[PDB]
Amino acid sequence: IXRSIPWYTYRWLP
Amino acid sequence: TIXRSIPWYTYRWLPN
Amino acid sequence: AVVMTQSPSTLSASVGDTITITCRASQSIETWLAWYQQKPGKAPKLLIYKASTLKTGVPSRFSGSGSGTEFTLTISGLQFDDFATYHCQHYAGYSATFGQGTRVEIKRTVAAPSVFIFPPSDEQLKSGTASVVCLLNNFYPREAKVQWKVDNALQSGNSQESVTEQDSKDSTYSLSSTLTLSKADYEKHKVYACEVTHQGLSSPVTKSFNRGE
Amino acid sequence: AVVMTQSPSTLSASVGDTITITCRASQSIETWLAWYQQKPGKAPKLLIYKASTLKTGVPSRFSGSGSGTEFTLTISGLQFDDFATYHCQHYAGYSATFGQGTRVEIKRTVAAPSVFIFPPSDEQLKSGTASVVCLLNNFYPREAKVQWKVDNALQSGNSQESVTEQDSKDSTYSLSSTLTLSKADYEKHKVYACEVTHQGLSSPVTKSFNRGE
Amino acid sequence: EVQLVESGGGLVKAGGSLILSCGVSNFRISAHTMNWVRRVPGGGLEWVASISTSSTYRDYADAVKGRFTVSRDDLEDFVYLQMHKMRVEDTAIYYCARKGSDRLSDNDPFDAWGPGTVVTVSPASTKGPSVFPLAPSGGTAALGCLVKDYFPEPVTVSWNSGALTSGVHTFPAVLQSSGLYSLSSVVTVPSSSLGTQTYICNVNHKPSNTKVDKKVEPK
Amino acid sequence: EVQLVESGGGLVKAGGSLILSCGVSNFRISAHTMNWVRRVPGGGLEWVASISTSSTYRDYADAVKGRFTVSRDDLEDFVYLQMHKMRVEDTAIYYCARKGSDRLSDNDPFDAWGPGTVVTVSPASTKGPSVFPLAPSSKSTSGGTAALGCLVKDYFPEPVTVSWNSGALTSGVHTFPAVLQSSGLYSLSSVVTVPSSSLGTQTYICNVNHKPSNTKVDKKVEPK
Ligand SMILES: *[C@@H]1O[C@H](CO[C@H]2O[C@H](CO[C@H]3O[C@H](CO)[C@@H](O)[C@H](O)[C@@H]3O[C@H]3O[C@H](CO)[C@@H](O)[C@H](O)[C@@H]3O)[C@@H](O)[C@H](O[C@H]3O[C@H](CO)[C@@H](O)[C@H](O)[C@@H]3O[C@H]3O[C@H](CO)[C@@H](O)[C@H](O)[C@@H]3O)[C@@H]2O)[C@@H](O)[C@H](O[C@H]2O[C@H](CO)[C@@H](O)[C@H](O)[C@@H]2O[C@H]2O[C@H](CO)[C@@H](O)[C@H](O)[C@@H]2O[C@H]2O[C@H](CO)[C@@H](O)[C@H](O)[C@@H]2O)[C@@H]1O
Ligand SMILES: *[C@@H]1O[C@H](CO[C@H]2O[C@H](CO[C@H]3O[C@H](CO)[C@@H](O)[C@H](O)[C@@H]3O[C@H]3O[C@H](CO)[C@@H](O)[C@H](O)[C@@H]3O)[C@@H](O)[C@H](O[C@H]3O[C@H](CO)[C@@H](O)[C@H](O)[C@@H]3O)[C@@H]2O)[C@@H](O)[C@H](O[C@H]2O[C@H](CO)[C@@H](O)[C@H](O)[C@@H]2O[C@H]2O[C@H](CO)[C@@H](O)[C@H](O)[C@@H]2O)[C@@H]1O
Repeated sequence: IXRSIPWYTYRWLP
Repeated sequence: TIXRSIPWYTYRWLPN
Repeated sequence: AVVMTQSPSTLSASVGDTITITCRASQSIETWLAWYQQKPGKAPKLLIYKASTLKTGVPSRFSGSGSGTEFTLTISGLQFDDFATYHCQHYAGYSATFGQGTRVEIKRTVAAPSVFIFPPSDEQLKSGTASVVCLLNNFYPREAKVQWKVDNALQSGNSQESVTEQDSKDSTYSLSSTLTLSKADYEKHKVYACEVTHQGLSSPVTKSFNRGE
Repeated sequence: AVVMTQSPSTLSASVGDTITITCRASQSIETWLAWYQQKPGKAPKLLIYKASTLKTGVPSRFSGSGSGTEFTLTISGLQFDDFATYHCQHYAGYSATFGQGTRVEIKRTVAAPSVFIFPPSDEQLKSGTASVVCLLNNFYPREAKVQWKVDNALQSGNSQESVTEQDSKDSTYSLSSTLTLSKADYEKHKVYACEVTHQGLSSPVTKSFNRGE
Repeated sequence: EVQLVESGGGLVKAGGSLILSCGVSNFRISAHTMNWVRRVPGGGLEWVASISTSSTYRDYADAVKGRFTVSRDDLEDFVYLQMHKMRVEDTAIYYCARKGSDRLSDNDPFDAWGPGTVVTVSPASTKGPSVFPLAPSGGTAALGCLVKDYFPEPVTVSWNSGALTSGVHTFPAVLQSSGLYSLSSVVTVPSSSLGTQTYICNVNHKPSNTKVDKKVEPK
Repeated sequence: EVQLVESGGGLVKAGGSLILSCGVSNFRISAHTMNWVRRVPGGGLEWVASISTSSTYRDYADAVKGRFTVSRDDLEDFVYLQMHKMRVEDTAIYYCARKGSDRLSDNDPFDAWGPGTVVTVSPASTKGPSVFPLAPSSKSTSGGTAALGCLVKDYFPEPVTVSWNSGALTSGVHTFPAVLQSSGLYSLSSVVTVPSSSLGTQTYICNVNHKPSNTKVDKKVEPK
């Protein structure tokens, strides 16, 4: 899952 | 007609 | 606005006993009723739902019955680990209502408290604060009333209480009440007293001291 | 990964002047740059976006230019209302970066502070606390440093300070530092000193007192 | 397997605000109606709020209706509770709880709970300042008032009912580690006026309707 | 007039957690990317976090990545910032800010801001207790028994352990649940009842251990 805590794992780049 | 919680509770639905 | 009323509020029993907590609703809730166990400082645990269904893992000594307006939780062969607070709950899709809770405690004979009062230490006083402490020692049942009076004026809003859990050895409770005043306030008065009311005392006990001795 | 560098950090000028604030980007950001105004204790206010477009309500004395890596905010005919902090900003769809900010102030000649030290009042001491206050009065520019010493031992973590906005009459600043100790600690020591460093002084100034005297 | 954890509990003054959050492990909240429950000092549980799937319907206990709002963040699995206009009787341990069963139905019990987070509301919503002299002790003298331990902002300070404005500096307040504010107001005057001219700072703390006049003399 | 209002700020101990919210007036947040920005003591602004429309994309300043989370509530128009594992340098004024313009585009500036809420992280994660005697006296002595104790005051966080005479004295001891004072600091008492006949011959010392600050205190409790 794309999450913020405790690790930032979003992979999309604007 | 926006349902809100604060500062007034204005939800209108009643569970069945 | 359904009212859920548990009974009794405190249930005193012994290990191996069979006990029954009742929950009554002010109007019919069919079987939409759940029971929860909760121990001090810990999260509620679901025991029973839909009035009589036991959650997997829950010992068969726990049993729920009832419907409409009257519900019961029965524990057969009460074990030490069963001493805790039990809550009934009416649950609907988007809301719930709880009973006031029932605390199951170890049964014993009524015992009046021993009462002690402690003036503030000189060391604390010098630092600008006066804590006055009232101790109620080893009493049973837990319900007790403590009122502070400063020169006979009943105090409100300036004290905090703390109660111990049931003592492992004599099954009694103890309580501490602290009255907190500024150094300056404290020095405006003479007589400090705590007045204790309890079912085991023939009448209230008042312990007091005069500031400065 | 885009670093925004604003220059200068402080810009001293006079009413009627034309001034320029620079913003530099570590790499080309085309014209995706905004300028904001912020007054003390207030929210930022957007002035210019897309490098050169003024928001509605923004006076024409404000203008912006630049593209790529070098950007400029110009104010032609400084008015009193314009003294404030200005922030540049690279904005992207889902992120942004700000420059360090540029404080625009009224220019005047350097002025050394008058320094005063105040012992705790007897009243406060009686209540258990000891605040020692050091006042740096009517100095310019705003940068100043205060060091507390107790029996010649430098202090840390036990003092706070605040600074006034530029004075209406002499365009100077003043600063207040409060050293806070318990009555107990305060009475362990004799010499309390605040040491002040500021460009208007040839060297650091110390004001001190001996407790009791 | 299933876990819930609350964050955000704390001590707040009456009338204040506090926001709580709830995170989870080993399930997604999306299919679950999520709830807030509190255990009051008396020992009983109180249902506080419910937030249904898709966030379409929200219901609150009467005692908090109009003051509390519950929110959910399905993509990252968080639930929030905003509490405003808080009262002493809001003091409690707050739990995040889900409605659930092995197969989800239109009405399941609270099958999973967080450990809880302690929320404490102190009774006083304001506190007036203590005022202390900053006593003077050549040619140019300095004196002032130390306005200490108040809440919330602001206070205003005038000198000699306003007649004295020149040389006055009232500093921004600082927030002490105690959570109370403190500021000082000072005025500079001729060392030759100490004991001829009277100096009185007038402190006003509108929030607690408190006014305090304090004479600053030497020694 | 478009308006934003932050809620939630205050004092936090290092390592602690705090959650902020943001509410609005006279517009709906749904079409807007929403942002958190902070002004640090030095006066500069720092971008903290952004959350796109539909909560599709979330981005964070490197300094807070892994510790902060931003969330939105489009139906009731709220934005949230969760702050965990807080550091002193998180100390700042936090503003809620809207990305927007007269007509929306793929990249607009922050055209509306909240007034800001103050968040202050103190360096101290812990504080050690003061310990005061609850001295035995005529007011605490009746017949064959006397009560005495220690008041363990103004510490943080829980817990503290209390033993009497290094563990030799356990019978009759009661150490009460701590209470949280309006100061945000805890306090508790530990008491013990002993024979009145033992005061003056037997010494009594409460041993207080505050593990969270690794602080230890031994306090002699004597008559008068
Ligand atoms: C107001 O909005 C309500 C929507 O609220 C959301 O919740 C719905 C319920 O979700 C819970 O329960 C279901 C199972 O019942 C689970 O799948 C969920 O995971 C969720 O479980 C969690 O909550 C419950 C309750 O607290 C707990 O017990 C659980 O433990 C757990 O925590 C949910 O369905 C709903 O989503 C649908 O609708 C949204 C729009 O409102 C939309 O955003 C979604 O995409 C989704 O729409 C699709 O999915 C449904 C399900 O297949 C389809 O029906 C749709 O057409 C779409 O395909 C929300 O997320 C909603 O419940 C209300 O609707 C009831 O009342 C209105 C008018 O009052 C009617 O128009 C509805 O038909 C519905 O009435 C039915 O449901 C009630 C209980 O669910 C019954 O009491 C009613 O009598 C009636 O049931 C009959 O009719 C149905 C159709 O005729 C039939 O399928 C049933 O079997 C019965 O015969 C209202 O719109
Ligand atoms: C992955 O997700 C992203 C994010 O989608 C979300 O935002 C979309 C953009 O919304 C903002 O911009 C619009 C105009 O550009 C405004 O109308 C809107 O109100 C938003 O404005 C706010 O935000 C901007 C930016 O921060 C700010 O400047 C404004 O001031 C406002 O603050 C939006 O369109 C999405 O909604 C749609 O999709 C969602 C799906 O979740 C639906 O729920 C919704 O109902 C609606 O259909 C969403 O809210 C998204 O942008 C991406 O899509 C683009 O890229 C993918 C590939 O990555 C393509 O498939 C797609 O077609 C989109 O872009 C194409 O065009 C660009 C040219 O700009 C081209 O460069 C690109 O290569 C593609 O060809 C992706 O789904």
